[PDB]
Amino acid sequence: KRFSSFQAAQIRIARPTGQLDEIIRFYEEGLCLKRIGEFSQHNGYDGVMFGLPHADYHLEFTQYEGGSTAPVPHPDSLLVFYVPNAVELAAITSKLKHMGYQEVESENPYWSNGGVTIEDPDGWRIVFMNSKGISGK
Amino acid sequence: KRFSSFQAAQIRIARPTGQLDEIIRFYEEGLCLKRIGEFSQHNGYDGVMFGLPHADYHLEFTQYEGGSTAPVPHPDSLLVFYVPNAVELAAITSKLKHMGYQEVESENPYWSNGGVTIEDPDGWRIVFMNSKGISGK
Repeated sequence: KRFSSFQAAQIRIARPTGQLDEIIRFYEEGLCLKRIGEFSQHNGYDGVMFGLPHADYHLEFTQYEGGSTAPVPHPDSLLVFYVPNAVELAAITSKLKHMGYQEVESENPYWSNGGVTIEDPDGWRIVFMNSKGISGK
Repeated sequence: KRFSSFQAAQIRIARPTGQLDEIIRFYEEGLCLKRIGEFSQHNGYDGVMFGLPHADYHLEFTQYEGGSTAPVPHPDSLLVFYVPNAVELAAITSKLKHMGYQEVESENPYWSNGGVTIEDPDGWRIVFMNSKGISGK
């Protein structure tokens, strides 16, 4: 995690929600991401942090006491997990659908080729692609 | 990157945009993130991938030929960079403001304590927090 312009100790993707319990069920019970942090009533906010898989890179979800909304869902706004082992991919996506989460048709037919898209409680597109990603070279 | 439910080879945060050139100026020229991939005219889409800082965790921005919009900006939707070295933090945020990007007042006064929020071309809140993040323990 040494960037060109600076040294980053950690990186966090923070998103708002109006249903933090639903979010927890999907991410903790569904994906089985480890809860690496949480806070109750801080400046009117409640939140939880999930490892991705650890603290270096993690997710944070927050809900405001006076009502909060999640980002407006965009079908092209994704969180992609490159899972080269097709058996594990099938297992996780199957568990999520059996828990009640919808598999949707990706906007780009590309992610449809060897990929499965499941919407999280707030419509964020969680993609599981059967590959190793990009080489970057 | 060994998750409980599966082995992830890579992780990608993909977001849509209607101004991919502006996005490139901010991320490549501004943040100086390395371009680890790109594609022209694939299923009507154009896109670019930026390391965070490498391929294991990276960002992808896509624009559709037939017009595309970026996610609806939410003031609580963040990308947080934990930069413990206050001098580097000051340097990067200063470069971005001098390039023309706006520093905004975070929703949560929390990120206001030792943190600087700059909006990217499409309103995503890029936060630079002067800390090491969460321990996770």
